[PDB]
Amino acid sequence: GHLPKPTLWAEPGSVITQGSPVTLRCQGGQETQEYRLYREKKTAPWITRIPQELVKKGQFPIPSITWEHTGRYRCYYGSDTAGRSESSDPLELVVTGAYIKPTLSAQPSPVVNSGGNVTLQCDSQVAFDGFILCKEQCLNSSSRAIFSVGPVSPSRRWWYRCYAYDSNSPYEWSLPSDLLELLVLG
Repeated sequence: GHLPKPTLWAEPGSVITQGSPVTLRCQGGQETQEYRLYREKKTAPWITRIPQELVKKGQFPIPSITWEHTGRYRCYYGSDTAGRSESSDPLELVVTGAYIKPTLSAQPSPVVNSGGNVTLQCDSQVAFDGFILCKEQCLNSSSRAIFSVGPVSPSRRWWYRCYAYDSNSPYEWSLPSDLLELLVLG
């Protein structure tokens, strides 16, 4: 048989502010209907609540996301009996807004030359053991983290936001830092 691995994504995205809606989506074959979504390590009861009418379209909506929804998800279609596809690449569903927002700055500055590298610093008013830098994807880093980005170029937009988080609950992030725009001389 041949049941290609499905694509899994979230709308509007995988990083959602607490209380906002998000819909996880799975795309298998053109006629696929037997979609299955699941969370790694801990079962997600909210999935069992999804109407079959939506499941068949690969739609798994969360009207108002909460801390309980966060986690690593994967989807596949079919069954052991009828035959199933491999599981999709993982999607890390994260909720933001759990902590005060950090500040993001560029060193030496936000204005750099094409081809140059810049250091981005995420500073928090209090201690956190983890920081995230997302390009508006994201990457992981006692109240500040340093990230290196580049080579930068004028042909692309360089917008960033950073977050602070606690390693004991890695899928819940702080409020996002203000957006930082790098200006590339070019």
